[PDB]
Amino acid sequence: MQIFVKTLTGKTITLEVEPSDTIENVKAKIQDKEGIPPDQQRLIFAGKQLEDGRTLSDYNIQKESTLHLVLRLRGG
Amino acid sequence: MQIFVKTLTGKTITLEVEPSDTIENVKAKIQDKEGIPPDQQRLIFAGKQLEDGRTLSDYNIQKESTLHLVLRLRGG
Ligand SMILES: [Mg+2]
Repeated sequence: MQIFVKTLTGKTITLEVEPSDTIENVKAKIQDKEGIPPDQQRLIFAGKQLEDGRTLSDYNIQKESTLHLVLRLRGG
Repeated sequence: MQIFVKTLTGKTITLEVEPSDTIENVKAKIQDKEGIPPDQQRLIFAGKQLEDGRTLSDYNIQKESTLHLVLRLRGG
């Protein structure tokens, strides 16, 4: 299924995922498409900062959902 | 000046800081007192995930302010 990722500059990424993908898998796919290290990615959805070991289905991320991606150089 | 840090278990940390301290300095002080690596710390205040290179004064963190600390193993 297709999901989207929006960035702070207004850009949209499209990803091919499954509900059983983990957030780790999703960040890895963003690295595959756009070269961003997973450790620099914060994915945010429905008011929650997403955890790498949980799945898309855990967060009710569905076909056509849009995640918010914020990049970071250090933790915070 | 004195600020406080609240955790998800309900515990309170007390820190001695200055408005010109960076968030990096604050996380380093939490490591000094409690041994938590800065890379595992997320400090959250007034609806903002705080950035390591900004100062307490940038976020209007004041005497008696309480930050929210959420620990993470991987970026998320
Ligand atoms: Mg130290």
